[PDB]
Amino acid sequence: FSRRRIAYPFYPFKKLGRQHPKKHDTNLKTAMRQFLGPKNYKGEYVMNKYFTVPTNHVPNYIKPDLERGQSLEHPVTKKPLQLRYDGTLGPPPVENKRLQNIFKDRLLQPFPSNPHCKTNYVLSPQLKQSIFEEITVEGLSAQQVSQKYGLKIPRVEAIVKLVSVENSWNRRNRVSSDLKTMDETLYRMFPVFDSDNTKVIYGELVEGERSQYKFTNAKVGKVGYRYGSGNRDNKKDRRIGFNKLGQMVYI
Amino acid sequence: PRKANLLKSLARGRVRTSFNKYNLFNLYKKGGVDLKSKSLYQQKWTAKQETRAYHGEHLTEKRWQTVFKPKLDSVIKETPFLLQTFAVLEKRLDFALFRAMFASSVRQARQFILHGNVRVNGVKIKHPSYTLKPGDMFSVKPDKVLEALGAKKPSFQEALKIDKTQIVLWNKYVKEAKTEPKEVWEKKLENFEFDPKWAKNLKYHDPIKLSELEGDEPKARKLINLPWQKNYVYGRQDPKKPFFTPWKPRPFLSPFAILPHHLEISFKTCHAVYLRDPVARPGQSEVISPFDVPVHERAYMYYLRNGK
Amino acid sequence: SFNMENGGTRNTLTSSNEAALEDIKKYRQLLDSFAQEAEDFNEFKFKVMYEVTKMQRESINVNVFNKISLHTYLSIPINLKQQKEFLRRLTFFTFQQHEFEAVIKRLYEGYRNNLIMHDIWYITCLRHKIMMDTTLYELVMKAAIEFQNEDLAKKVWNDRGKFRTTVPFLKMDQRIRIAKDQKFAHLMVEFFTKQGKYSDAIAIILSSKNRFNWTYSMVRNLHKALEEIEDRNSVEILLDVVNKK
Amino acid sequence: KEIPRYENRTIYGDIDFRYHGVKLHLRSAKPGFGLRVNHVIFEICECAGIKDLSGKVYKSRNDMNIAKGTIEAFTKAQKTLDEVALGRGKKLVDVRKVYYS
RNA sequence: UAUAUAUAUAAAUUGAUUAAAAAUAAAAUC
Ligand SMILES: [Mg+2]
Ligand SMILES: [Mg+2]
Repeated sequence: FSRRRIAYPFYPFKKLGRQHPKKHDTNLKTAMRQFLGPKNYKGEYVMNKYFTVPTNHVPNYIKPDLERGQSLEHPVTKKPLQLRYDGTLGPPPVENKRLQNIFKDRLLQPFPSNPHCKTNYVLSPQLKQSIFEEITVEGLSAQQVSQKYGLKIPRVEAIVKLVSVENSWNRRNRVSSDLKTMDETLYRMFPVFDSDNTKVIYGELVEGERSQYKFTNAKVGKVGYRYGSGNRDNKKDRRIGFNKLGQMVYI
Repeated sequence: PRKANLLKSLARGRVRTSFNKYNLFNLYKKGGVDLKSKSLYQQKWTAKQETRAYHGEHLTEKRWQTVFKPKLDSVIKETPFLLQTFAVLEKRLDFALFRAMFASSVRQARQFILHGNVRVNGVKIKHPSYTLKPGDMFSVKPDKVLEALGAKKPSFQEALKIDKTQIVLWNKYVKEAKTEPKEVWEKKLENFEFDPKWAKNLKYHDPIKLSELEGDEPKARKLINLPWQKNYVYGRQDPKKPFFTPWKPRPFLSPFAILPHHLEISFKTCHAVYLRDPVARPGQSEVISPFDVPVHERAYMYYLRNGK
Repeated sequence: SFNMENGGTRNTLTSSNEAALEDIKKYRQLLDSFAQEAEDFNEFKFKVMYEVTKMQRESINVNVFNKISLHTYLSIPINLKQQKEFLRRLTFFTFQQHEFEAVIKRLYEGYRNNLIMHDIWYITCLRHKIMMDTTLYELVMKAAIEFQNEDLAKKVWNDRGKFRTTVPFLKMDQRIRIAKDQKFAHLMVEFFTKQGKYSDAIAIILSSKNRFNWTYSMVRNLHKALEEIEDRNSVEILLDVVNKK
Repeated sequence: KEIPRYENRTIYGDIDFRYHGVKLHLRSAKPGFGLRVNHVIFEICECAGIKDLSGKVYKSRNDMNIAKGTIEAFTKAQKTLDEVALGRGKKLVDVRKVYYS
């Protein structure tokens, strides 16, 4: 058996009662408004748990199963606030023990359904600068630093490249106040990593010649475009690549 | 590609690769994918529906089938091999941008690439279907990333109305403080949990009528001056950048803020390096996805046989 | 100690400085007398071999004191993770062959034509000591791996190289010698893998690919360590070395 | 009933079984290889804990008989390598298949 | 350097009287 199942919230919510004929509302919209909470004149939803980003280096990921759909807290005191029959937000009768007892792994789990998905730790700027100094200045290999800091070699090389690019951008004053704010904010939203031959002929060039020929040695029977090769231009297996300029070319 | 149509419908409840408020609610209320009481074909169809709604929705079905790779890569807990069903889409440039938190959604990443705001190893790339190889460096224009991650820039009229309300509320607070400073100080300290000059320091603010002030931005900029908001209209400190100018994060950013395992990101420069293709290891899969392993298993079974 | 002393009947382990001086005197007499009789250095060395072999049997039980029992005795602290006791036991109950032969040459030069009494005391102390065979060297290498002591590993590889020159090693067959050398090389590879010096381990593996057959069992730890850091080039090189077959 | 499972994911070897007119040919599979079998066999493997399998059903395709034959084949048409080694008086290394490149 | 702003009135397309929706779909804004 299978049928269309409108994705109503799995948790309890306040369904529509008798409606004035012109409301033209839906239970889904009411559930969305209950999850969102009241909206400000500025357009914000301060009541919601997740409206504002975290700053304690611990992510704030949705936990609909643990909180049973109650996603409204006081913006300042950060204490739970449930809808009441009078229509106001107020303290809950009994506080959910599940929300105090949260496993450390689940805090790094972005999506409630998938446990295997987890966020990655963000390296501190000091560690990146230390890696830059260790590699470029002290001449250490990527293997030794990767073993030293519990890191992987491709990540070490990427860190080297990124720190070099950051140094260049800081040289040109390209990093701006807004960019600094954005970097700082996204830094505090994530957990922080803890350290502990073929012959070649280059041709003669003459004035006025716009190009120079390059001749590569090759072996007969292996060099050339084959005769009768399959044509995939009109097939779903058509082969596409990108030029050195970056344009798209059929291969 | 497909035309974006009802990507955030609450009734259908599909989850998309996006930071939408409606997408957030759809993800929040979903719970899990219900596979009980369904035949094998129905289970496979539901799994395909959900996973393709999230993974590569903008791709056409036949194009995804051609791009689909029946093989999977991996490198004590059980390794989730079949979460790698959609790992092939992760090397695409737009997907890399989205996973690097340089775009609010894969569609916005596609638009950023198509409009010439993205570079890969220093050469401009204008094709979202471009595929990255390990070690490839890509970067985005900083203004585009700030717009994608920053809050929306208000218009002059809306921000003027917000400033009217702000001036009004400041005047109300000033009146309350001046009339009864005792209870105001008591409330302030209680919320945190005397000198009469404090209430003298507070100053009223001239109420503003927008009918005469409309159409002239510098006049309003000079007239509006609040202790936090000095000499600019709400959200328009410098009305020439494409975002809410006093830069604050877009709303509902924390639910989707996920740091990838296969990309290394430098947000100061809006640069990133594609370390590797996502792989599956014991107890973890580097393919970010909101669906559990059985859903990907059923989608893989569907796409092995083309829905046969 | 109770077993060494045959239940206390032999007072070999109990020692005194008076006994030390008197034994040094007696053995100086015996050896500096012996120095002249022998036809050549080889014959004097043979006399010293017989002397030490008979002395050790006279002083300590032959059956109880041997390679196997000493191996277990020294293996105790390694499992118990006590380096000081292991080193004390190793020094006290084991003698290195090359040092002994060097002492024989030195005493030959001294007699035929404070250090002298030290050499005499060495020859006297041989009654408490067993020659360090290849298995005991491998055991000390295992102790180096367990304790993560670079100094011990360096000293052990020096002593192993010197022991290779000594006659007891060359007495054995070529195949046994190759097997023991391969075991030592694998132990060194494991040591460098634990120390994190993967470059040194791959260097050892590559340098001796032809003379030693490298299997995946020996390099499994190295492969795991290299995969954990994702050094695909080194992994490919090592796998090519092992699996070229 | 408990069923033998090789590496907790698949059957130990190829199984050719006969049940009341249903011929089951079930082949083991590599890690990551999904369940590619009759839907009844797919559900039975899902409940049993078998993750990797291939197979084909010949002659009768009755769902009830397929299910009973699948259970009985898992129970009698299967033997652990430990059992084989102990019965033949050999070590597990002697009965493991050697790799050929 | 305040900030869960709160009150009013007015309206509110198709279906329906609540798990019956169309529908964030429109408009509008950037
Ligand atoms: Mg149907
Ligand atoms: Mg009507």
